[PDB]
Amino acid sequence: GRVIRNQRKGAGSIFTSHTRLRQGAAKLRTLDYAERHGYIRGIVKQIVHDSGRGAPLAKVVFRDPYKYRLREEIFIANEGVHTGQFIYAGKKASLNVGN
Amino acid sequence: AGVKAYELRTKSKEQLASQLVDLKKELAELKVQKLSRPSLPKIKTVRKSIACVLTVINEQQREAVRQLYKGKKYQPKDLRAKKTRALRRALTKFEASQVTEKQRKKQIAFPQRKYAIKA
Amino acid sequence: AAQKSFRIKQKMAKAKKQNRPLPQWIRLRTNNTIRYNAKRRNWRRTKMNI
Amino acid sequence: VFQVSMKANKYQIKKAVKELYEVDVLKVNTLVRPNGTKKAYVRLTADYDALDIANRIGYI
Amino acid sequence: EKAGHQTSAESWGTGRAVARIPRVGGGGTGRSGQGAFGNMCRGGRMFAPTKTWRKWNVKVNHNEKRYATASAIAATAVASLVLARGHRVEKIPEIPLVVSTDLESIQKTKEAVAALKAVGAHSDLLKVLKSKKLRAGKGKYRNRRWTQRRGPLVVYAEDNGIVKALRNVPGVETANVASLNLLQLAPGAHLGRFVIWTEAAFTKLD
Amino acid sequence: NRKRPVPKGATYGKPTNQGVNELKYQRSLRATAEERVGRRAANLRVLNSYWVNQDSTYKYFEVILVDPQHKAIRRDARYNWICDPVHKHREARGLTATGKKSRGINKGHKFNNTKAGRRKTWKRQNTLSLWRYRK
Amino acid sequence: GKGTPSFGKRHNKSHTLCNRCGRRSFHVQKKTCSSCGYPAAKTRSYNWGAKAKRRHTTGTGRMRYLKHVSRRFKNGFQTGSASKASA
RNA sequence: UUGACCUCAAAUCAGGUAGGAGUACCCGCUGAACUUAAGCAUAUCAAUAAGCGGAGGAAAAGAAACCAACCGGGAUUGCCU
RNA sequence: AUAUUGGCGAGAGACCGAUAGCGAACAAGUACAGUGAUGGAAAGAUGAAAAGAACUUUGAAAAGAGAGUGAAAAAGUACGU
RNA sequence: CUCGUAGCGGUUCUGACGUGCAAAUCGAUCGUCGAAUUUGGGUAUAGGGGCGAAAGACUAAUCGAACCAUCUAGUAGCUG
RNA sequence: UCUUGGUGGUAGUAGCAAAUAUUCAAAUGAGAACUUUGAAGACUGAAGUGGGGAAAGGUUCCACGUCAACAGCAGUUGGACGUGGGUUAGUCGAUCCUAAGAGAUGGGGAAGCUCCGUUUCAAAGGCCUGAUUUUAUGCAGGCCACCAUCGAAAGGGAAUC
RNA sequence: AAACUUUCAACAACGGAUCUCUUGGUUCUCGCAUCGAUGAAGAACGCAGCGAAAUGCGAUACGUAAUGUGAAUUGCAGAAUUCCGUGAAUCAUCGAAUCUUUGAACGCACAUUGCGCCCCUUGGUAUUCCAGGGGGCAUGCCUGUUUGAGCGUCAUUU
Ligand SMILES: [Mg+2]
Ligand SMILES: [Mg+2]
Ligand SMILES: [Mg+2]
Ligand SMILES: [Mg+2]
Ligand SMILES: [Mg+2]
Ligand SMILES: [Mg+2]
Ligand SMILES: [Mg+2]
Ligand SMILES: [Mg+2]
Ligand SMILES: [Mg+2]
Ligand SMILES: [Mg+2]
Ligand SMILES: [Mg+2]
Ligand SMILES: [Mg+2]
Ligand SMILES: [Mg+2]
Ligand SMILES: [Mg+2]
Ligand SMILES: [Mg+2]
Ligand SMILES: [Mg+2]
Ligand SMILES: [Mg+2]
Ligand SMILES: [Mg+2]
Ligand SMILES: [Mg+2]
Ligand SMILES: [Mg+2]
Ligand SMILES: [Mg+2]
Ligand SMILES: [Mg+2]
Ligand SMILES: [Mg+2]
Ligand SMILES: [Mg+2]
Ligand SMILES: [Mg+2]
Ligand SMILES: [Mg+2]
Ligand SMILES: [Mg+2]
Ligand SMILES: [Mg+2]
Ligand SMILES: [Mg+2]
Ligand SMILES: [Mg+2]
Ligand SMILES: [Mg+2]
Ligand SMILES: [Mg+2]
Ligand SMILES: [Mg+2]
Ligand SMILES: [Mg+2]
Ligand SMILES: [Mg+2]
Ligand SMILES: [Mg+2]
Ligand SMILES: [Mg+2]
Ligand SMILES: [Mg+2]
Ligand SMILES: [Mg+2]
Ligand SMILES: [Mg+2]
Ligand SMILES: [Mg+2]
Ligand SMILES: [Mg+2]
Ligand SMILES: [Mg+2]
Ligand SMILES: [Mg+2]
Ligand SMILES: [Mg+2]
Ligand SMILES: [Mg+2]
Ligand SMILES: [Mg+2]
Ligand SMILES: [Mg+2]
Ligand SMILES: [Mg+2]
Ligand SMILES: [Mg+2]
Ligand SMILES: [Mg+2]
Ligand SMILES: [Mg+2]
Ligand SMILES: [Mg+2]
Ligand SMILES: [Mg+2]
Ligand SMILES: [Mg+2]
Ligand SMILES: [Mg+2]
Ligand SMILES: [Mg+2]
Ligand SMILES: [Mg+2]
Ligand SMILES: [Mg+2]
Ligand SMILES: [Mg+2]
Ligand SMILES: [Mg+2]
Ligand SMILES: [Mg+2]
Ligand SMILES: [Mg+2]
Ligand SMILES: [Mg+2]
Ligand SMILES: [Mg+2]
Ligand SMILES: [Mg+2]
Ligand SMILES: [Mg+2]
Ligand SMILES: [Mg+2]
Ligand SMILES: [Mg+2]
Ligand SMILES: [Mg+2]
Ligand SMILES: [Mg+2]
Ligand SMILES: [Mg+2]
Ligand SMILES: [Mg+2]
Ligand SMILES: [Mg+2]
Ligand SMILES: [Mg+2]
Ligand SMILES: [Mg+2]
Ligand SMILES: [Mg+2]
Ligand SMILES: [Mg+2]
Ligand SMILES: [Mg+2]
Ligand SMILES: [Mg+2]
Ligand SMILES: [Mg+2]
Ligand SMILES: [Mg+2]
Ligand SMILES: [Mg+2]
Ligand SMILES: [Mg+2]
Ligand SMILES: [Mg+2]
Ligand SMILES: [Mg+2]
Ligand SMILES: [Mg+2]
Ligand SMILES: [Mg+2]
Ligand SMILES: [Mg+2]
Ligand SMILES: [Mg+2]
Ligand SMILES: [Mg+2]
Ligand SMILES: [Mg+2]
Ligand SMILES: [Mg+2]
Ligand SMILES: [Mg+2]
Ligand SMILES: [Mg+2]
Ligand SMILES: [Mg+2]
Ligand SMILES: [Mg+2]
Ligand SMILES: [Mg+2]
Ligand SMILES: [Mg+2]
Ligand SMILES: [Mg+2]
Ligand SMILES: [Mg+2]
Ligand SMILES: [Mg+2]
Ligand SMILES: [Mg+2]
Ligand SMILES: [Mg+2]
Ligand SMILES: [Mg+2]
Ligand SMILES: [Mg+2]
Ligand SMILES: [Mg+2]
Ligand SMILES: [Mg+2]
Ligand SMILES: [Mg+2]
Ligand SMILES: [Mg+2]
Ligand SMILES: [Mg+2]
Ligand SMILES: [Mg+2]
Ligand SMILES: [Mg+2]
Ligand SMILES: [Mg+2]
Ligand SMILES: [Mg+2]
Ligand SMILES: [Mg+2]
Ligand SMILES: [Mg+2]
Ligand SMILES: [Mg+2]
Ligand SMILES: [Mg+2]
Ligand SMILES: [Mg+2]
Ligand SMILES: [Mg+2]
Ligand SMILES: [Mg+2]
Ligand SMILES: [Mg+2]
Ligand SMILES: [Mg+2]
Ligand SMILES: [Mg+2]
Ligand SMILES: [Mg+2]
Ligand SMILES: [Mg+2]
Ligand SMILES: [Mg+2]
Ligand SMILES: [Mg+2]
Ligand SMILES: [Mg+2]
Ligand SMILES: [Mg+2]
Ligand SMILES: [Mg+2]
Ligand SMILES: [Mg+2]
Ligand SMILES: [Mg+2]
Ligand SMILES: [Mg+2]
Ligand SMILES: [Mg+2]
Ligand SMILES: [Mg+2]
Ligand SMILES: [Mg+2]
Ligand SMILES: [Mg+2]
Repeated sequence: GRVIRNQRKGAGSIFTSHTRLRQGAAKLRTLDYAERHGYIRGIVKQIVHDSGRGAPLAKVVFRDPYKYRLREEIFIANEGVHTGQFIYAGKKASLNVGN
Repeated sequence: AGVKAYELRTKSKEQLASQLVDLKKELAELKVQKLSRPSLPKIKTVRKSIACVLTVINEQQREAVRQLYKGKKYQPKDLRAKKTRALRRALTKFEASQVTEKQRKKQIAFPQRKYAIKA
Repeated sequence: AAQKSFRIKQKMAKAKKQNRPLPQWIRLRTNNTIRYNAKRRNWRRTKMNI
Repeated sequence: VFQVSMKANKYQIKKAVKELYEVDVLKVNTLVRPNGTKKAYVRLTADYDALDIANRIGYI
Repeated sequence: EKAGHQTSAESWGTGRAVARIPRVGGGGTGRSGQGAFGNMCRGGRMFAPTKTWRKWNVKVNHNEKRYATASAIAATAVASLVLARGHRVEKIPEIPLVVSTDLESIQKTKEAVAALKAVGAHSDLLKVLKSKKLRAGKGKYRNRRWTQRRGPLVVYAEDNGIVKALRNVPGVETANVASLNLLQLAPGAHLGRFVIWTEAAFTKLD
Repeated sequence: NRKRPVPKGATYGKPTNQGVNELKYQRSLRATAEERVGRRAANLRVLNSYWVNQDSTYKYFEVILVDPQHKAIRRDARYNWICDPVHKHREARGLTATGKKSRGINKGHKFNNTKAGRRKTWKRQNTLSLWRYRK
Repeated sequence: GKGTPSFGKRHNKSHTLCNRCGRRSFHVQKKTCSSCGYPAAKTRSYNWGAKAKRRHTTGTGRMRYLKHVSRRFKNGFQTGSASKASA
């Protein structure tokens, strides 16, 4: 007559994920005009290790199309992607690993 | 022996301030002497004199502000009457005696008569 | 604690100034019933609980 | 050495000493005593003798 | 109705070598661990607490009240009952003692006591104020401090000062013939109060 | 409906009190509407309310409130009764039209529980009335 | 080891002083007063706790303003002063 | 350009108002179980206790979409029945 | 007109009389216990007046023995009985 | 990984003690001792709930449903 | 196995035996196994019975006086009792920052006490002008797309020996 | 025979029953209606010539003013020509004030005596920095004011 261990998991107290050492959410770039109509070039700067994740994470810097600044996107690294490699994102990008 | 408030009401705004400063000097030197004396009951007289001087000064200041705010809407709230919060929420005598013209015509036309059962 | 709050030290000051015996002349007044200090507190006998 | 108000900072102690006794104040150090009152160690400028000022006030 | 029950006492149960009375919990006060809630406990409620809905007044049949009043009036006749009840009336010539209606208009206490002494209530009026005693018991500090005997009942038909004039005289009670309290006529349920009638009172009795 | 709060949908009493889901809330949605508007505008006095519209999730009401401190209300005898302190939060005590409707305050034989308020009626009809000379 | 050795491990505090009632009841992790309910605007008081209501109700403190209201009512909520000087 | 109108905002704008306490009694919501049934589930306890919202010196109710079926009474409330 | 173990002001009693009566007659919601919600005591009485025992002696002292006050010290603050 | 200090436990003596030093200690002997280590402080999870390398363990000497108050003077064909 | 209070016998009894350990003199004192000083003997043996701090305590610190009670013997001594004295900061801490987390607002929920949520579906914002006389500097342009606050006396942090 | 033990009495103890009191409680009746943003209830800290509490008060601090009474208060000390008096008093009454830090608690915050911003003024060679004095700065809602926003929308414009 006691609430069992899998029913206690949804209350989310001691069963939350341990998120201090993670690098951030790995997402694609936002689907904007540049990716919808052409492409955009970013740069792999670091291939780092994400805690709790078996896959390494690429940090890819793109130029902001509308302001003068840099946008750092966090990608899941594909095998063969290296630091300093240009990554192309968009409709007009080519068939290369990492694009 | 102690200042007397009725003799304080006849003084000006500057004489009472100078007497307040003088009394505070007396309190300071008496407080020095209390260290060297086992007892000193004359602390109490100067302390109540300071209280009386400040009371008279505040009476003059508040009556000056009432004469400045005299006979107009929006007196300051410390000079407004403190009765009870419900006693000043309180429809006034005018508002409680407001009567519509229909009810006023009825009240004039048919007031409660005075009568007796004798003849 | 030696690194006190001011509020803690202020209640310490009040407890220190109440830690005194009865003043002797209060036993001499007309119709006195007080014999002693029934709210006397020691550091070794009863904690003042913050 | 003074008992000062619990509301008074070192600026107010220095200003009140400076115009109650007409002295110069090199430094004011302050503690709250264990009986809950404030004590100020007011060091005077070497233009002034604290013994002379204290005998002017009326103690020792 | 909360006396003896301002406690959160529960029984400790058996096994702790104490009787199963409910006991005060907590610690440190002297009261902790002590019995509560029971009639046998110090501090507990009393057995069957008194209520305000006890019967305080008693209904009597009106005709039986009138029966008792009429028999009390008839007992204020012949003097054996008046002597047995108290009432120094051995030197009174005849019972009922009927005085003139001019008594009802006397409005001084001095003239009223002169009239009572003159028609013969002197020894009864002296029996009262020589029977004043401090009351035995705890009643003496429940606003019932002194006890004294009952004096004469002066019964009138109209009041023109006699009530107020005899108000301050100890023992003496006045009464209208329209009422005649049985508590005045047979006090302690002993028949034969000494009664002084006025002529108008005696006539109106019929 | 009103879902009974009761964690995991659980009573813990008799089977007559075990239901959670078809329980109906004795005050109307219009009364809930005026109580929430009275809390939002506590300086005003609720007067009446009326249905304006509804869909499946919500009902929509408009609530008339009167400022008892405005002098256009404090004068003009037809309305300054609302300034009496016995009319603070009429919609919280059931003194609006929907409040008296849900309290059952109506005349006649169909309302024998509720004409003077049924808790007042219950206290009258469950009081033992003893006189000095017992009856 | 649940008794005397474990009592030696009691050197923290669950409750400090309350700014509103001064009771040593401010739970420092909950930021709530156990007895008076602070920082909730309403004061904690329950009808099952009638003795606790008795400890804290109106009359148990100074009544700095309410001790004068009945005198102010008896005189009709006067304004002004009295008139004469002395004997 | 300019001038309204409607709707919506802002301001340490001018004036004002609400909160909290008390809570015996009052108007509501919400709401048990012990208990009784010699078990118990409907029932009962009880439209009660606890919980929550709102008033006043009283509150509420109140001048009939009433009671009736009489030769008819006549707002509401309370007592006797 | 009705209600009212709260508040203010009164008046009463076939009530209780310090283990009773409110928990509390008294510096009582006090002292004290618990982290906390909460729990929660005991404790009235010398004499009409302190007149509360000057003074001598023994003892380091407490104190004793005397003396003395007092109607009473078979009332000496550890005090009516 | 191992022998073994500190530490952290708690095998056996079924030793001492058993109106104790102690409502769980004392002594010897033991397990482990570089990590699923030990620990402070901060923080989160609250009672049919929590938390559990799982013993119905533990949740302030309280646990096969904590503690406090109220309902409640619960009821008892049973005992004094 | 009543309640509260008081009192017995047991009974001058069980006991006051862990942590190696005391002893001689003088002084003080009415009184010294136990106080002070000297002397000797020992122990902790630097993961200390040493020197400091954190939590907690709260004056226990120190001096003077003093022994009715307390220090399960004693006491002239005391963390006891009575009376005072004592805690000094630009540089040490707090204060500030964020952490796991807590939490307002906007808004939605809930009969309601209140719940959710923490940048969300909000019209959420205040900063320099390049340096001065029509300027209490603004009635000038111009920029920032960030979004309460609390949260560490062991983390980060301006500066003293 | 003592001691011892037991019983009884007297005296002395222990203990605090009994009795007798009672500025308390309880119950009934009667009358009245008055808390708070003009800051309440409640809390903390302080305040007296010698006070720990109770009671009272708030840096004007067992109180100030005002009024009535008319000579106290006191346990000591002090002051008491002020005492046929605008005048003692821990007096009564109470209409004027003060009312620390708080608290619904209101610039923000609070396990901090923590950090701001605005106005006036003062000091430091200062519109900007530092300091002191005084006054402000919460939220929701109503009426109004002013400034606005929306091609929501109407007239008017070479
Ligand atoms: Mg569970
Ligand atoms: Mg569970
Ligand atoms: Mg599972
Ligand atoms: Mg997470
Ligand atoms: Mg008011
Ligand atoms: Mg502090
Ligand atoms: Mg200790
Ligand atoms: Mg300092
Ligand atoms: Mg036994
Ligand atoms: Mg008992
Ligand atoms: Mg009792
Ligand atoms: Mg009792
Ligand atoms: Mg009859
Ligand atoms: Mg006469
Ligand atoms: Mg007698
Ligand atoms: Mg008698
Ligand atoms: Mg009697
Ligand atoms: Mg008697
Ligand atoms: Mg008797
Ligand atoms: Mg009586
Ligand atoms: Mg009497
Ligand atoms: Mg009497
Ligand atoms: Mg059922
Ligand atoms: Mg259901
Ligand atoms: Mg009305
Ligand atoms: Mg209506
Ligand atoms: Mg309803
Ligand atoms: Mg019915
Ligand atoms: Mg109803
Ligand atoms: Mg009712
Ligand atoms: Mg009935
Ligand atoms: Mg009757
Ligand atoms: Mg009947
Ligand atoms: Mg243990
Ligand atoms: Mg345990
Ligand atoms: Mg904690
Ligand atoms: Mg507490
Ligand atoms: Mg509490
Ligand atoms: Mg509150
Ligand atoms: Mg309480
Ligand atoms: Mg309390
Ligand atoms: Mg404004
Ligand atoms: Mg309210
Ligand atoms: Mg009620
Ligand atoms: Mg109702
Ligand atoms: Mg029952
Ligand atoms: Mg039944
Ligand atoms: Mg049954
Ligand atoms: Mg049965
Ligand atoms: Mg059956
Ligand atoms: Mg059963
Ligand atoms: Mg029912
Ligand atoms: Mg009922
Ligand atoms: Mg209820
Ligand atoms: Mg509820
Ligand atoms: Mg009211
Ligand atoms: Mg009425
Ligand atoms: Mg009405
Ligand atoms: Mg109505
Ligand atoms: Mg109609
Ligand atoms: Mg009919
Ligand atoms: Mg009718
Ligand atoms: Mg009836
Ligand atoms: Mg009938
Ligand atoms: Mg009586
Ligand atoms: Mg007795
Ligand atoms: Mg008692
Ligand atoms: Mg008692
Ligand atoms: Mg008491
Ligand atoms: Mg505990
Ligand atoms: Mg505690
Ligand atoms: Mg303890
Ligand atoms: Mg006695
Ligand atoms: Mg005598
Ligand atoms: Mg002798
Ligand atoms: Mg003699
Ligand atoms: Mg005698
Ligand atoms: Mg003699
Ligand atoms: Mg003698
Ligand atoms: Mg005697
Ligand atoms: Mg290993
Ligand atoms: Mg090994
Ligand atoms: Mg072992
Ligand atoms: Mg063993
Ligand atoms: Mg080993
Ligand atoms: Mg092993
Ligand atoms: Mg191993
Ligand atoms: Mg190893
Ligand atoms: Mg290894
Ligand atoms: Mg913590
Ligand atoms: Mg938890
Ligand atoms: Mg449950
Ligand atoms: Mg277990
Ligand atoms: Mg429990
Ligand atoms: Mg029962
Ligand atoms: Mg029994
Ligand atoms: Mg027995
Ligand atoms: Mg006992
Ligand atoms: Mg004994
Ligand atoms: Mg012996
Ligand atoms: Mg022996
Ligand atoms: Mg032994
Ligand atoms: Mg040894
Ligand atoms: Mg010697
Ligand atoms: Mg020896
Ligand atoms: Mg030697
Ligand atoms: Mg060695
Ligand atoms: Mg020392
Ligand atoms: Mg000594
Ligand atoms: Mg000893
Ligand atoms: Mg000794
Ligand atoms: Mg010694
Ligand atoms: Mg010492
Ligand atoms: Mg000392
Ligand atoms: Mg000292
Ligand atoms: Mg530093
Ligand atoms: Mg922060
Ligand atoms: Mg929240
Ligand atoms: Mg919503
Ligand atoms: Mg906080
Ligand atoms: Mg911070
Ligand atoms: Mg830090
Ligand atoms: Mg770090
Ligand atoms: Mg640090
Ligand atoms: Mg820093
Ligand atoms: Mg009563
Ligand atoms: Mg205030
Ligand atoms: Mg207040
Ligand atoms: Mg308090
Ligand atoms: Mg004072
Ligand atoms: Mg005092
Ligand atoms: Mg004053
Ligand atoms: Mg006076
Ligand atoms: Mg007075
Ligand atoms: Mg002031
Ligand atoms: Mg005040
Ligand atoms: Mg802050
Ligand atoms: Mg902080
Ligand atoms: Mg508006």
